Amino acid sequence: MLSVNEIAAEIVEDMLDYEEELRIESKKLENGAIVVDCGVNVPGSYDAGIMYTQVCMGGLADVDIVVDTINDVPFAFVTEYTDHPAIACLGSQKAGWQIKVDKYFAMGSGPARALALKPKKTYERIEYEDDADVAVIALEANQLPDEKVMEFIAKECDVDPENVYALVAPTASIVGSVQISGRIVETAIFKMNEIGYDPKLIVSGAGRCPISPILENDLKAMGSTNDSMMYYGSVFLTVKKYDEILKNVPSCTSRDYGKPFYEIFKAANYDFYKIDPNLFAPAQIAVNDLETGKTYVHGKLNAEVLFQSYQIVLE
Amino acid sequence: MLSVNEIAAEIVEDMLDYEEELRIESKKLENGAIVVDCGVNVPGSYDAGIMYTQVCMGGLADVDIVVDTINDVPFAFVTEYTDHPAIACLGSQKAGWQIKVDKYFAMGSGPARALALKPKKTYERIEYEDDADVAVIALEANQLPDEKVMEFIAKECDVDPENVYALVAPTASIVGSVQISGRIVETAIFKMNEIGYDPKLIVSGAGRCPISPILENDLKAMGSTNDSMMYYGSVFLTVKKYDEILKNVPSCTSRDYGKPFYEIFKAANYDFYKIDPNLFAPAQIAVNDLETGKTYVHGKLNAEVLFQSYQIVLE
Amino acid sequence: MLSVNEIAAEIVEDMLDYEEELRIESKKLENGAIVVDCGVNVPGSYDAGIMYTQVCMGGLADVDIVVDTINDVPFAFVTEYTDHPAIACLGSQKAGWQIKVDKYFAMGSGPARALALKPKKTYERIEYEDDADVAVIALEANQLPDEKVMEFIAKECDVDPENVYALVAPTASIVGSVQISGRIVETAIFKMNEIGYDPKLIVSGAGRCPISPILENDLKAMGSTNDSMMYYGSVFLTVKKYDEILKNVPSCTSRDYGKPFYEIFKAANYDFYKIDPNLFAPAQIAVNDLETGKTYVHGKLNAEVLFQSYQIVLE
Ligand SMILES: C[C@@H]1Nc2[nH]c(N)nc(=O)c2N[C@H]1[C@@H](C)Nc1ccc(C[C@H](O)[C@@H](O)[C@H](O)CO[C@H]2O[C@H](COP(=O)(O)O[C@H](CCC(=O)O)C(=O)O)[C@@H](O)[C@H]2O)cc1
Ligand SMILES: C[C@@H]1Nc2[nH]c(N)nc(=O)c2N[C@H]1[C@@H](C)Nc1ccc(C[C@H](O)[C@@H](O)[C@H](O)CO[C@H]2O[C@H](COP(=O)(O)O[C@H](CCC(=O)O)C(=O)O)[C@@H](O)[C@H]2O)cc1
Repeated sequence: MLSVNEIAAEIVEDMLDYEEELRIESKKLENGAIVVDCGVNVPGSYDAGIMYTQVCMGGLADVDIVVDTINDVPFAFVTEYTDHPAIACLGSQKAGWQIKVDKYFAMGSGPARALALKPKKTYERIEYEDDADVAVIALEANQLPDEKVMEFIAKECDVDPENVYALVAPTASIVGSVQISGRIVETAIFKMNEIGYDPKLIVSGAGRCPISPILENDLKAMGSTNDSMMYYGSVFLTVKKYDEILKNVPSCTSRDYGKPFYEIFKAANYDFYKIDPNLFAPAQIAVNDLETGKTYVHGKLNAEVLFQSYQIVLE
Repeated sequence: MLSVNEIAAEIVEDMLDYEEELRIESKKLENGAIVVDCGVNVPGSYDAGIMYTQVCMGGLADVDIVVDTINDVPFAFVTEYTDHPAIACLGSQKAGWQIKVDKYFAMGSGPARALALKPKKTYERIEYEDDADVAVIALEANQLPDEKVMEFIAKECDVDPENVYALVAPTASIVGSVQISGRIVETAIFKMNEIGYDPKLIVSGAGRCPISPILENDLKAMGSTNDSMMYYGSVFLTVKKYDEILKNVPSCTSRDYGKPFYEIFKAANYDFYKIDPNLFAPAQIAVNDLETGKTYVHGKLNAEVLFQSYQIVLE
Repeated sequence: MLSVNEIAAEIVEDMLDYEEELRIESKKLENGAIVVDCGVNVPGSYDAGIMYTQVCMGGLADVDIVVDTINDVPFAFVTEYTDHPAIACLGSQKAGWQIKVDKYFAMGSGPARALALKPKKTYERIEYEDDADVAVIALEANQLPDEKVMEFIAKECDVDPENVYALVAPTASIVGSVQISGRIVETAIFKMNEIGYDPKLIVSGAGRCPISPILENDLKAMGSTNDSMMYYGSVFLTVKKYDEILKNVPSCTSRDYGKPFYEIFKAANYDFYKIDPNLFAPAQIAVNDLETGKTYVHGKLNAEVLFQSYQIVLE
């Protein structure tokens, strides 16, 4: 068996060996839980962003950054791949655990989900559950979780708080930008599942996505980070059997294509968990079908919308 | 001295530490030989493909995967380089050992060739031989080798069977697609040697090549994997002295240019070793001549033919 | 505290474990100093170039090579990023120490500058000084430093010579080409400081730059390696507060821009003091302003001048 929590805990302990270089900071709370600030009160870094993404994907993906251009404008890009897409993406990376503890709110991602079974239906669908005595969660939030929050997470994962780790970064941070663009393969897998395609049929995925510039606050960053995938994210996927419904994966087949993600988020009263899950999707995909040996291409890139979302100023 | 077998053996041992993550499976045979299934009865993975390629190149190259686009369609690409091109490519990676043991047929690549001297002329031409007590071979086949096959390989390499490792994957597999596009620098070195240019004059090489989708069977896969290099493989090479003959390196100088490699394989009765070796060539090269300081560019990319070979379906 | 000398010394010790693979050769002098030849009397390699660049950047950057195309012509590129740009680029990588010992001259880069404080004004500007018992210098030179040179460097750094390391390569070598293109982020940081922008405002940078072919002598190579950045180097930067003066970062805003650098240099009778210092600058930048959340784009790519500089011969 592969344990996404045990594998990710090893990555976190490596992060902790390089705190200063990565521009992150950890603290152990009164109950023993370790909270790793990756961008709330510290800058974080590109490498912290890569490692945060690797942790979100349960250690079952390769994630790197390459610098390239869009209409000659330079950007950093995530390039990533996985041969465990259901587990890495739906069983771990998906932000499927809404954290609310009194006034503390966070979007919860990562391996801890596979112990707490959040949401239960995902684990039924992908036929995975972790078995571990350590839990690693990734929280997207503008505040660090305290003892009571970590005690709750530990309890839900059936682990002692002394064996829980949380990575934390806000949407508007370099770790935020990198880890969200690092969901490019996940966007495809998630949309495929939403339209009814069995994620257990997905063999592998590889993706590329520009990393958003950091906008002025977390609400605006929610828009630009998501627009990276929705308007400029590319995925090559391999599946056991093709289904014609897969033409509906790309974002250009959605009723809301052309709207900046910020507008979608605003219409959901700035509540991520109130957004229709059907609205998450990659810009373009190529699907290699093992059964027929064909590769079906769907979608398109849209630099014009991306540059608007990125608040680009040309001369 | 650089020992391609000792260096590659370390990579194989690393693979053995991550079998479930890599989606590979090893077995120790009754005679002690280690057979690592990288795609016959297991899926393998992109990372197993990278490591298989590294092994084929004797541990003397860098191999990685980056996701990028061709006419906006996403593909995974190999990006690779080496500063030991004659040894890594001709002395090791080249599939120069046709394995026939009774009914068992396989294409043999990798460091073990530098112990068995297969073919002998190659080692005379590159002035290299390994001296090791371990042998590592990479077999392209749709069946795993048994004790008798491994015993034969051991005997030919003058090592004990307990000191032989085999990596094995069929042409139609992700390891197959990665490792074959991972031959992009080798294709150039191989063609240069075929046209009479001394490979000892080659200082280094760097290459890029898309990774083929997996087609519906090994016969079709032989075509699409090879067409990756012939129609869309690019190599930057450095040489000590230029020769005008190098204008004939690219595939577009062949009379058979434009033919799908599948048709070439079919014409060879689906026997790789019956293919005219003059057909192996990269699409495009740049050759930096150290003597004059000039860089000569030859060849062209051909996305149109590539997409036909890849069985792309556009909307 | 991050010690650029201690971090870089670890990278050099790694190089020393792989000399034959990297095609480098070290010598331990009578006084214990270690001189690592990376391209004077040895070929060096792409990987030795990467490691030389990492050392120049004090171990505080990520540096890799990817193969890609310019107008379809294949080149190797450096892709790199850092979240310590002031220290890594100005405090370490910049070739800011002229080493003159009798008739020996070399331009010195790398971590040892942060012990010797060369030039002092830089360390005052970036508010960094290293405190280490080891010193690591990188010399761009066509001659290896002897005992007297190394003794001098050691004394300037207040370290014993048994704890000094020098990496050395000439301009016309693969390590020269890689390490110079590996200055792409640095040339932005340096130009920014030279036009009055406080480098303490710079959060991070990410850059891409083609690696020059090796030209026929060091003088030609000085031109083509510089032109890689000036005519084809791209940088994505993040800053705390953008200033409009950053429009003057790109090389195309210099009065001397337009011809390959070798032409500019020969016209100036080989005198650096007669060339606009503002020419030494990246081709194009995108600057993410954390104040406004906008990203400002300046400059342009110039493949036509690059291909002249690179002595490209098309059919
Ligand atoms: C790229 C996105 N954007 C983004 N932006 C920022 N700033 N930060 C982030 O972390 C992300 N993450 C990304 C998204 C994709 N992550 C995410 C978003 C919202 C959620 C919301 C919910 O709370 C969540 O728990 C899920 O949507 C629930 O998921 C379910 O969807 C399915 C529900 O329907 P169903 O299963 O009943 O339908 C049939 C049922 C029939 C049967 O099989 O029995 C089926 O699927 O088979 C089910 O399979 C299960 O997997 C979850 C994850
Ligand atoms: C990119 C290429 N394509 C590619 N594709 C795939 N899917 N996997 C791979 O590993 C590679 N490697 C790459 C290449 C460049 N690597 C490679 C390619 C070709 C070779 C050898 C080639 O086959 C070539 O050099 C031939 O040996 C020359 O051909 C003659 O040499 C051979 C020697 O004669 P024989 O002893 O083989 O004669 C008989 C006669 C035939 C008969 O039996 O009917 C025999 O073998 O049985 C004979 O086969 C004859 O045809 C070696 C390595």
